Amino acid sequence: HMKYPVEGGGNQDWWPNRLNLKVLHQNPAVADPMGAAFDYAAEVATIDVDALTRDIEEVMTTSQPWWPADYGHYGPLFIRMAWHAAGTYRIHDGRGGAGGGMQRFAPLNSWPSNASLDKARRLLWPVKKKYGKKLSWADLIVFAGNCALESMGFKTFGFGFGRVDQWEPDEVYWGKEATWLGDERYSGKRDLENPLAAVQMGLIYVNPEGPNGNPDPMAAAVDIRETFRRMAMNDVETAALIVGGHTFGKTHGAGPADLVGPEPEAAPLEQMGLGWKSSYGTGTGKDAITSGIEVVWTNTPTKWDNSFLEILYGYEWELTKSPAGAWQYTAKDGAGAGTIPDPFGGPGRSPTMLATDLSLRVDPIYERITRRWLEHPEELADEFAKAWYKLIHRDMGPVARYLGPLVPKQTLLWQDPVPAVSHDLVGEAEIASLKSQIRASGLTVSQLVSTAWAAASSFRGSDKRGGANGGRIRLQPQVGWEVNDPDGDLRKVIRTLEEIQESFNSAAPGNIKVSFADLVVLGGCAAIEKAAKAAGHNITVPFTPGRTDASQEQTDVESFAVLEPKADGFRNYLGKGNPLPAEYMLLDKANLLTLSAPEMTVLVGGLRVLGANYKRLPLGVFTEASESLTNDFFVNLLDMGITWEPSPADDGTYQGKDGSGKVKWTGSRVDLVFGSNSELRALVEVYGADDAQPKFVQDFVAAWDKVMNLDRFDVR
Amino acid sequence: HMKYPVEGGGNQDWWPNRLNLKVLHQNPAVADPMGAAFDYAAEVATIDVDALTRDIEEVMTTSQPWWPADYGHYGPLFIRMAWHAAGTYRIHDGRGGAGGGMQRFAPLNSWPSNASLDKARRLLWPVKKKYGKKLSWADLIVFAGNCALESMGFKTFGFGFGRVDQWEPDEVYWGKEATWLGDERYSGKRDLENPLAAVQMGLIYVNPEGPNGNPDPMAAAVDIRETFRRMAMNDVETAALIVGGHTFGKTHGAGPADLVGPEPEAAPLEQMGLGWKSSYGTGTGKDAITSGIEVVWTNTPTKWDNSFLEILYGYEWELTKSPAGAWQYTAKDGAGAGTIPDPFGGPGRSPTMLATDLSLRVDPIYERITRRWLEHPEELADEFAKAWYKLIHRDMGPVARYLGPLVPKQTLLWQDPVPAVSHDLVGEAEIASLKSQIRASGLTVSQLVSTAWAAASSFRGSDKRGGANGGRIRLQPQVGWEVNDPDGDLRKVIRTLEEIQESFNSAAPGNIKVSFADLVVLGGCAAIEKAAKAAGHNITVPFTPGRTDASQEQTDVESFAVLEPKADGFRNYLGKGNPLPAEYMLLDKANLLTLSAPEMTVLVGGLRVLGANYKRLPLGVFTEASESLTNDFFVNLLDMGITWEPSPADDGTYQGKDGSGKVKWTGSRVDLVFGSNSELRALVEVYGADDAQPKFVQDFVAAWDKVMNLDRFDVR
Ligand code: HEM
Ligand code: HEM
Ligand SMILES: OC[C@H]1O[C@H](O)[C@H](O)[C@@H](O)[C@@H]1O
Repeated sequence: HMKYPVEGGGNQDWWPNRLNLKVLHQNPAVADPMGAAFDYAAEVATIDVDALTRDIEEVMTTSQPWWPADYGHYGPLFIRMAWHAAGTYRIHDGRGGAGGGMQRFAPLNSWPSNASLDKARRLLWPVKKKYGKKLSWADLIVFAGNCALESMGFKTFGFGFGRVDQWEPDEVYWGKEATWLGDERYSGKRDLENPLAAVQMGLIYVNPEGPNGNPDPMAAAVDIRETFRRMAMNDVETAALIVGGHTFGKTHGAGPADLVGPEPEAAPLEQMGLGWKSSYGTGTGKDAITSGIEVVWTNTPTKWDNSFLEILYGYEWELTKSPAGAWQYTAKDGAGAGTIPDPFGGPGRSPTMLATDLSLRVDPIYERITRRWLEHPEELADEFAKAWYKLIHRDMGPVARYLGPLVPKQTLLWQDPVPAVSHDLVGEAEIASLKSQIRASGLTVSQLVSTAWAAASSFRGSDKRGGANGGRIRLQPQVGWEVNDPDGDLRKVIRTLEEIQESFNSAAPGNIKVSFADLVVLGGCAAIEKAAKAAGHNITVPFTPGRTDASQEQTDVESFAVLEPKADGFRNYLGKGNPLPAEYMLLDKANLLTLSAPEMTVLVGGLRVLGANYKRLPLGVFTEASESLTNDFFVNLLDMGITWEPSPADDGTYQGKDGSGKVKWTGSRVDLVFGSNSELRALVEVYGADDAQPKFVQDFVAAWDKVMNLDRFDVR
Repeated sequence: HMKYPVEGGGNQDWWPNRLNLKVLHQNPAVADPMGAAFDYAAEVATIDVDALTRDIEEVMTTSQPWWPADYGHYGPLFIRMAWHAAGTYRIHDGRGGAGGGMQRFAPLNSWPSNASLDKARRLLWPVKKKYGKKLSWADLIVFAGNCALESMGFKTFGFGFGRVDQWEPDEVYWGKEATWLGDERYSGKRDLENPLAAVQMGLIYVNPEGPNGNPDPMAAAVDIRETFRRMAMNDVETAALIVGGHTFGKTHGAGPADLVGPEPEAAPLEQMGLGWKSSYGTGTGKDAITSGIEVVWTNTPTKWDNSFLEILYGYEWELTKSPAGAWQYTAKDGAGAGTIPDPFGGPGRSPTMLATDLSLRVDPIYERITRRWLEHPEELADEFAKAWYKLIHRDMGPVARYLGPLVPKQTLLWQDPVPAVSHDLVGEAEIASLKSQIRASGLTVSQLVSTAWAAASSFRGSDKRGGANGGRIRLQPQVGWEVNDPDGDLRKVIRTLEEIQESFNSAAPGNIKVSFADLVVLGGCAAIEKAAKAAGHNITVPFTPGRTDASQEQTDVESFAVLEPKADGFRNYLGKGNPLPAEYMLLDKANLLTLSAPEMTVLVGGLRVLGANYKRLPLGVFTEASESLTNDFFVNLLDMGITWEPSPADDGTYQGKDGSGKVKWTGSRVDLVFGSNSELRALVEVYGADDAQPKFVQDFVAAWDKVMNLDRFDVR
């Protein structure tokens, strides 16, 4: 049954797997109530942090009747809240994470693992109310967690504000399963489907009752190890994170799970966007039901100390069931009876642990890490500080974006740092001079453009890693990436740009210097200025200097792995192992570059004729002109005098012939989608009209400049 | 199975009937390749119309191998094209129509009834190519049809350019049926579901083989009568349209319908956005297969004459079947054998008609109209001209919008015309003076604001009918509309404004005058300036004079019926017979006002406290203040100190109580959705913060001013 648009119906219902260009217009300006002048960086730098901290530290100790506070302190709940907000991150595509406060929107707000955090978010309204424009929910949600930690005795490594709120949810592939807590994502031995980073649909990392509900610690550890790995956490960081978290607070499963109402997005209006309404007892506090598990890890649930580990090794564990029928461990032979305080004044309870908590003692690598901390709790405190910090800042992008008086100076490898400007910067005259020098270097328009795109286009906008700043194109791994093709030139191109760097720098007027990283981008710009004149157009391509050159030591090769493009329609590259065909991988790539459909479109057309393609293949190259910047791609794409068919050599390519029956052009799926898809073709008709050529060049230059500048938060 | 976003997956899949705010951000700026400076009106006024016309005439006579031209002329095909582009229009919501050139996007590009028009659109590319930015496809598609008519000997009444192209499809409820050509839309005797205007899913009006494939002319007529009626056509207009159209061209069904490939949106990339590829013979021209019916109405298929009616009455008709097995009539006893020319040089054929063509002779009302024109073909010509003109211009809005040197001066009733400015206009000092006079009039902030909103908010953005210009609030039917509530005041308000109109006008300085229509809007603005100070805020509400006062003679009461709000969340009105609950009807209304979510939101929260509601009901009115302009609505909507439940008196309302158990607020679905829905609540938190109040006022004014000015194409 097709439905009203206002109820969700549309063209996706008629052609289930059509290309959805709505990924190229998420969070549109028109749905943003702040208006165009709004600059959060400027707002949030007026915020009195101290007052905010204290305003938060009051909300924590001021219980509220509609969700009373465990042990008269919401801190632990907030820590969980923040950990869940940041804990959706995954390294494969850099999406998830706390960076856009997405936990307040669907689907995340209604994930089973985020049960009860609806009420946690609500409790902070009085803080938001007070601070308004100057404080994003995104910053608030994780700052609350960081304040909770400090409040209850744990001194963190620091904090950074900057996270800009958005107004419609970021749409993200979370898995194929159409049922909450479902599993259709493993294959082979236990290989987790790429790009997911959770073991079941609706969870953060793993199942707290062990794999598929099976409470075997040893196995659970394999799931922990691997999911946490896919959120950028190695064994140490992972163990630090779990013990540190579970040093505070408790689970909730005081009665049957079937007396819990529907999730927020499916709840009735009177609940005011809150869900999971419990008819068991008071439904809250004492009778709270969040996970279904009823554990309290430590006997100091609102203080920081070594209790968690002391208790983990200090007892022997056996399987039991919570009052809701979920697995958990409690201590053998009624040991530690009544040593654990009740959240609301009741009598004491026995020690308890999750299945997954036992993983930290049973798994041999984790045993070794946690035993060590059993006797050296200060190594724990330190490791938890670093990993917590990393956790809630992983998607913040370059350091430049980190704001506030709580940001520490120290450089961290995982931030993919770049050096500070150490010299003066090239002015107009030196830029102009350097462009000439590059044009005479003997490097072709194709080489220069390819190399510039290679480096800059490594940026992804999800976690804002990658980009041309750093000059990492010449380091491992970027330099040896198939798509960047070391077997092609590249090394020839690098060498030549290093020679020009040194020459300019040896003869520089006084104290101006230029980085390698700036020259790579500058080369492309020059090359494009050259191809503009070759097409009888005179323009200057804008260029913003400032990039600095990282070194191999300051570049984590392993972490850079996830940015290797396994596909890039802008160079007609298509590797193996992509989850959908080429036209969809093109769009997702455009998404990751923050590009709009117009922008995506101009770049493809421009890039092709400039000779940007992988191995310089002829695919898409609809021009007779050599390294000239024309709209030829478009004009030829709309030539009905040409007839397209799959290549006989059935290889994902197409042959376009004329009246004479001779192949005239070749193209791939990525090329032809622009003339097939009715929305994209519309755009091609703008850029392929007879009056279109100046506009094509202008917009192409603007889009190119946009990609070059993507990671340049240092000047914004 | 949940899918990747880029393949269509999203939150709609998890909660099938959730509120889709994407109706309030259609055709976003970021996906428009023209840029912000683009002004079609200024582009299209540079177009040389004569050259365009000749450029189009050349395309019509220049056949192309991939779809050769019937009788060496594409005119008829373009007429059909244009008629289908305009012929999706429906009066109930004023959506469909030619105004946004939506035929080139999904779903319309792939409707069955639009089969072959993919190729018809493609033929015009050379025209668009040449004209570029100065000509929308929207204007081109219908203009082509208009040029085809003139070219083949029919002088039309005129034409207006102005249709601005869009870049993503307008999403519109076309019916519930999940199958092409399906029928789940009739009930009772044969009541067609509101708001549809076609008998089956994917058709324009009716089935050319008669109701549900049953070739009974008498019955078909009932469908024709009523579908055409719902596209604003009476019996005369309707018969004129059919005979006029079918004077030209032919149908296509030369072989089996199962040898026709999939529709455009489901076709493979190599077809370049074309569909219905036919393996029957050459697949085109002689072997063309469009509808499956093989009729050629007249023996002069590329000239305008009275052949159609001469043939209809000149013969006796019997059932037969096209080579593809569809129903049609041909002439009895081998009469007129070989008198009808073949589209590609073949031997002649017998006379033929559609089932729905025979309706025009069999139905008694149609028989009377068409018999008359059998002998008076000039009455036909005249009627066809007026009805065609109306057809392709119905959604163009106020006359101001109509551009180009081919627009005739003559006023038409169906355009809901307003008079020309006949006097000078009030300047700053008379505006300011008139505001004070209104403030002293003894009319309350509630009355003034209600009335303004009542008139202005009659605008729907789909066909751009309605609005405050015309001053039709005081005329039938707008004055006697339940929601406008004549039983309320209104008449008191009108009278008082007419008095102030005359007073100012009798004492005007020289030759300045003010219309009633301007005062209604000016009132509301004053009222709001008043409530701004009452809330300790000093602002001037912008106001744009120029509206003129229509009369009852110049106001088609019947046609204004479809604009009666059957719901309006902005005044908490909710009539009966709406298709979905109140919160959805709110959004759809916001869509019709061209409002964004931020805009919709500020208005509701402003309007409530100003006392805008239907019967001044207390619902939503979350303020202690009387006719004051505060954000109170928001602040109170986010008070957790209040607990909401349905009203015991189960009447679609809600009671919100405090700690004391006493009802403190009441609200409806429309009110509470703003605190339930996670996206809307996010907006509410902007406007409820402590720093929010200035911004609330500013944006509220901007949004109010935007609704006042909706129909003011006379100043844009
Ligand atoms: C193996 C990884 C983890 C698993 C399987 C896990 C599972 C859980 C579960 C099921 C709950 C109970 C939710 C409820 O029903 O109330 C919980 C609570 C909690 N978690 Fe974890 N968690 C993990 C890691 C973490 C991490 C990394 C942190 C933070 C660094 C953390 C901090 C907390 C805190 C403070 C609570 C207490 C909630 C309250 O006081 O109301 N957990 N965890
Ligand atoms: C009772 C309402 C109508 C019905 C049932 C109807 C049906 C049809 C059908 C089914 C075709 C076959 C398309 C093909 O096989 O190529 C056709 C052709 C055509 N129709 Fe109508 N139509 C209606 C109203 C109109 C109107 C209002 C016009 C415009 C005034 C019109 C103009 C045309 C023209 C010009 C063609 C010939 C196209 C060509 O030569 O390729 N029709 N009609
Ligand atoms: O960012 C680093 C680069 O620029 C600096 O100005 C140095 O002089 C140069 O040696 C270095 O390669």
